[PDB]
Amino acid sequence: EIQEIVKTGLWVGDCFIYTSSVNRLNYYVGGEIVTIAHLDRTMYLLGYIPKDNRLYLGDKELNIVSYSLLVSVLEYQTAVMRRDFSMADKVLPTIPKEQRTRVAHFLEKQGFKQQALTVSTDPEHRFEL
Amino acid sequence: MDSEPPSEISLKNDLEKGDVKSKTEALKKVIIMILNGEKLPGLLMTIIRFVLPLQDHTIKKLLLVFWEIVPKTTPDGRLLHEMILVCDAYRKDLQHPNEFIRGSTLRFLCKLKEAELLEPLMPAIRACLEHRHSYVRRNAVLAIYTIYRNFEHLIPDAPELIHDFLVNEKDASCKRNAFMMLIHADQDRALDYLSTCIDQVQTFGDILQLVIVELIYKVCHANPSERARFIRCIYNLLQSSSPAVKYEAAGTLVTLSSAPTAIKAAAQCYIDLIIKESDNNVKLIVLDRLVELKEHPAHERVLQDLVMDILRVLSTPDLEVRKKTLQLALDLVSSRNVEELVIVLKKEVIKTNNVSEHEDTDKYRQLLVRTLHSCSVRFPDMAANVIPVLMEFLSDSNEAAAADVLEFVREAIQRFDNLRMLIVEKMLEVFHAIKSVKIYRGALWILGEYCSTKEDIQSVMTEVRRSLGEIPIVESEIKKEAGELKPEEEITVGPVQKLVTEMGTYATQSALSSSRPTKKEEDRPPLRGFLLDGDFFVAASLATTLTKIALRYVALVQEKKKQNSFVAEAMLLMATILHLGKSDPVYAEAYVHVNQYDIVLDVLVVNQTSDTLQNCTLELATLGDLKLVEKPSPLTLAPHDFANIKANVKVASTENGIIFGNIVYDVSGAASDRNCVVLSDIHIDIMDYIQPATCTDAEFRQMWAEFEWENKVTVNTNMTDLNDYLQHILKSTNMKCLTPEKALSGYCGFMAANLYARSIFGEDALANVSIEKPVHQGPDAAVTGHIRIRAKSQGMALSLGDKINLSQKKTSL
Amino acid sequence: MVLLAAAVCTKAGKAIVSRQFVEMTRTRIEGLLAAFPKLMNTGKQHTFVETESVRYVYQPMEKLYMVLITTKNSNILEDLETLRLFSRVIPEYCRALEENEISEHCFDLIFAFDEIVALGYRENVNLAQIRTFTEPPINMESVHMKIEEKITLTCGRDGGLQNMELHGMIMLRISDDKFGRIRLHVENEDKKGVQLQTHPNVDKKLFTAESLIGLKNPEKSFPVNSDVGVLKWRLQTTEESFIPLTINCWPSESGNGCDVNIEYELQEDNLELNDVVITIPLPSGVGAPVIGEIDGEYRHDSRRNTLEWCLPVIDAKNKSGSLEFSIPGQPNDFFPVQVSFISKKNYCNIQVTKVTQVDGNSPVRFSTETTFLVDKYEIL
Repeated sequence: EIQEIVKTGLWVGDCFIYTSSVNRLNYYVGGEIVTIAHLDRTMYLLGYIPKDNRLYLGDKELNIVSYSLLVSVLEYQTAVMRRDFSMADKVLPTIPKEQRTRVAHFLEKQGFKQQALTVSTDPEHRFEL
Repeated sequence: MDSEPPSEISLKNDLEKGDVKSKTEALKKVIIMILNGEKLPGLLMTIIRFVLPLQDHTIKKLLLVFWEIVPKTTPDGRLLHEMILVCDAYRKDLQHPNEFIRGSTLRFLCKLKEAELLEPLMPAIRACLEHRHSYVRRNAVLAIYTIYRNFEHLIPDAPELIHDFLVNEKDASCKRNAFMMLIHADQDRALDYLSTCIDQVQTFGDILQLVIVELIYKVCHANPSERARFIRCIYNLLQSSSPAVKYEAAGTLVTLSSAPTAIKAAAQCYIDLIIKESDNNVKLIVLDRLVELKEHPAHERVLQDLVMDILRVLSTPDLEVRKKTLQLALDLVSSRNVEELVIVLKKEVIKTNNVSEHEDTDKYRQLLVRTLHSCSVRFPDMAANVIPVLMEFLSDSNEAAAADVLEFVREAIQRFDNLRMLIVEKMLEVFHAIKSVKIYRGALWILGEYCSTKEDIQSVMTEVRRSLGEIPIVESEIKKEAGELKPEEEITVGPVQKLVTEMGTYATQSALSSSRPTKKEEDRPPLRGFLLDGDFFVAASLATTLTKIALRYVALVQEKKKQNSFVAEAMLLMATILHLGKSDPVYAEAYVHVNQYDIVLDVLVVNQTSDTLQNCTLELATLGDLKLVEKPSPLTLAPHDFANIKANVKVASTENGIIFGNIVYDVSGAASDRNCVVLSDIHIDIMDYIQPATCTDAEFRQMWAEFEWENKVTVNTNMTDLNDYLQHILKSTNMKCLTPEKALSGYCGFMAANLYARSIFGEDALANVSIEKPVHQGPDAAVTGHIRIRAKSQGMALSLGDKINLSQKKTSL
Repeated sequence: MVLLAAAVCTKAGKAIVSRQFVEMTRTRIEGLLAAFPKLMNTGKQHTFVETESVRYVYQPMEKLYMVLITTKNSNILEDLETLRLFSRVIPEYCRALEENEISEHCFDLIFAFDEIVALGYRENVNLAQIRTFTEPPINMESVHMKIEEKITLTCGRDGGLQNMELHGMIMLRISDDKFGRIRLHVENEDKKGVQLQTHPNVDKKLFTAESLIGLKNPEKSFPVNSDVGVLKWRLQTTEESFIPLTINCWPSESGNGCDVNIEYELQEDNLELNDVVITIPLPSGVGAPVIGEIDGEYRHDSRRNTLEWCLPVIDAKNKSGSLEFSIPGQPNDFFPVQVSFISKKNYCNIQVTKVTQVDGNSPVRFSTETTFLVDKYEIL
């Protein structure tokens, strides 16, 4: 059961990307809820059109807004969920600063403090691990 | 009867009259005069007589009212007994079938901590043991607790009477309505019972259970009370880097600044903090959490930066919110402050792009050029951005608009040596339409330093040199400037050498060159031509000449410490500068004594006379800001009496209507014309009345400006520094030596103190004590100090002026 | 008090009507109300504003302020809520706020104030309420039984039993092959108190004489909680429980000082208890004690105001001490002495008479052990 409520949602693979009533775009992996991104306003998932390389959102308007799904983050975290911590580390060169620390914290929550230590950019997170 | 202290004779009459309304009104009038604090015992027998047994609630309620605010004091109609006229027939009142009279009676009776009513209040819990309302049961737990408080911490108040004696507190927990007067010192079993009650709550009652016993294992269980404790409990379980995202704190918090812009400004601050925790350099201060709203994905839709743009402000919302917002742009994003300040400054500073950011008032324009430019001086990357934007500033092409632009950029070149070669050609352009000083000054400096780069210069300079506008300060700036950089690298009909010729003529010489200069006579008296005239050893060439000076920057020039800088964005700074950050014969003999830190005025009162002075009373008075902490109290001053009587003294009070002199001391005795005489004990001054307060350099400076302090005296025995005599004496005329206004060196080094006080005289008091202690071969007057003084109409200025000399008193009786 | 006063003000520069719950703020009430409510309580159109170190809560009505003042606070919601209820009650009496009409109904308002907030604690009121007032390995086969019990006692100096109760369980750890039926025989118990719990797999047998319990044990260790009393019960120490220790206290008035002799008695001499401590309390004006004891160590401890005697193991034994006291007050009643102890028997008197196992040959009851521990054991 997932913490952030699903106002609307979409399945990208077996991973569920949904909007939340917090305006949070989160994805469900593992039975764990991660925030892929923050929505600034209230948005609904029209669908994911591979052509545009985008997820198409709409406001109150019958027009288009687009969010590309942050696949590198999602794949890092998904791999972590599966208990493929090394695999998620291959993703890490393309996870930036603070995101490596976060993804590391994901890795850690699932378990393996050390692999999380190598990816975490932040020294403090390394130091605690 | 709002407050009328003499009316007690009419009240007695009104109190019994055979008309119930009149009696009620009378008793009511007594209540209102006592509450204010006025005369009441005369009435007592009358008051007490009608009301006593009756179940008729209104008079009874009124009398019941008067027994909790003065019962002890009033004694005509009551006197002292165990079953007083407060409670004797109010045992009937307690035992009436109507809940209101019983309940009321119980409630006042048990409320008193009176010992002359201790017994009657104890079985007074009977009146509310049966609970006809929520009010009756609450009234009971509070009354048992009040009985417990009133000398019954043991077995008189603890068990049950027939249902409560300290057990309503237990009962309440399981009953339909709760309220626990059990906060301290009461039954353990009830405390335990309240815990059980957290679940089976009554919400008002829950706030009573909760003050006693807090922290839950749950999320909640319901109701505002539990909810209010809960945010406290949450802050515990995550203290770390503020709350960050405010919990249930948010609801009270808005009202905390209802006046009206300040809430948004505050809210904006939290929202900025929350975004991210950055590097936290100089004005990069965003705390809270590192990731919780990120910054800056390239797939995030419609992005974080949209909210970040609000914070970049010209005033885009209103001024209070503006000042907060500019700091807040700087705080989330920059390198320090420099990066986001350049962007922000680019928007604010004057252009040809938008005319909603340009203005024809010269100082503001200039300041805005300096703010943009200070970012370069701070950080390199900004130099490259600044120079092209500066040329856009110029493109406005008003005399003045060019002018301001030229003035900063020229400073930037002093910092930024042969890096801004490119700008010179742009800078000349608007130099020809001219009505001001500033344009000439600045242009002549760019065109002058930059000569190697260009070759135009006779042509550009010459239209201006034979044009008019305002030219004082033009002279100074052109004087050091015109030749510079490379000896022969220009030519239009005047090479660099013609320029040195010109440069010299403009400074103070004479020469046909650029169709003569506009003026020659220099700016402010000290500057003159001569230094530069001597100079240009090697004709306008980088060596040890004007060029050197021009392509170098005076002292250290780095940061935003205000060394070729101006410290952020010019509009935000005005607000920061504003912020001061202020923090019958009678004989007396007397001395002041202190034992065990008790300060007392010793007085001895002497009757050297054989005559009668009986009727002798001694008083110390409250004059104004002087006060008695206890007058001398002996009934002494009798035939050939010597007595020592101690009058305790205070220095701090509020002004009384009687005289304002030294210390008044009053002895009374026999005599009927001068029953009271005023005679003196030793000196206390007018100066006491001043109240000490302090200033910082900003408050001192502001007040200096605010009102004149020209007035000076020189005070002897200011030979010494600030710290010694001068501080101690200044203290006694309630002043204090704070911050400096000095400028010390090997030739300078008068000690300077900035003084402040805020006198209870309708004035402040300020002064500067300058101590002329020789740090030169020719001192003012040697050791001594001149105190420059003021007060707000300089009526206390004078107090400062002489109370920094000397001051001492002693006696040895 | 948390609530100094509940006050209706006119910003004429005076407290129009006001209430002092208990004599404290008489004249004080008028000066506070007169200065602060004039400035809007120094507010800015905010319900809470604090000035001169006193919390003022208010509501403006005309040239008048209805004011609540506190200088302490128990909760956020509460302060507003009493003010609020007051604001339902005040127009019933005075038709909004207005100095002359407020003045005339001093009695009405004042009475409501006493009723609403009583001794500074915010009670509740209502307009109707106001009215009343103004009216396979079997070679291995072994079994072990462990009876762990705690006994509690309260006793008088006289040696009155008062109340007592034993709590315990008998755990069995058995290594037996196959599934063997076991029958347990124990003594018969009575209990003033109550409690008995039986493990599942416990059967009750009815016999003409004697009582029996039978069960297939789980292997390893488990709480037997057999039938009969059960092998998990609270029995009353009162019901036939032995109290391993009896303390006889003889206090004596040496005069200025006090001499206390404490007598300890144990059960059969052969049995020895361990971890025994006697806590003999002392009065507040202690001076110093001199204590003597044949066995163990005894030490006086101030703070605790108790003398503690500790004995590693005892067949049985006694102690004496002399106390020195300054004598303030009069004589003081004694507080009870408590003891901690361990005994290798159960004083619930549970005896395992016989546990016979079937489904196979004789197992060895390698050991039965009893651990007895003191609970709240108090004697005056």
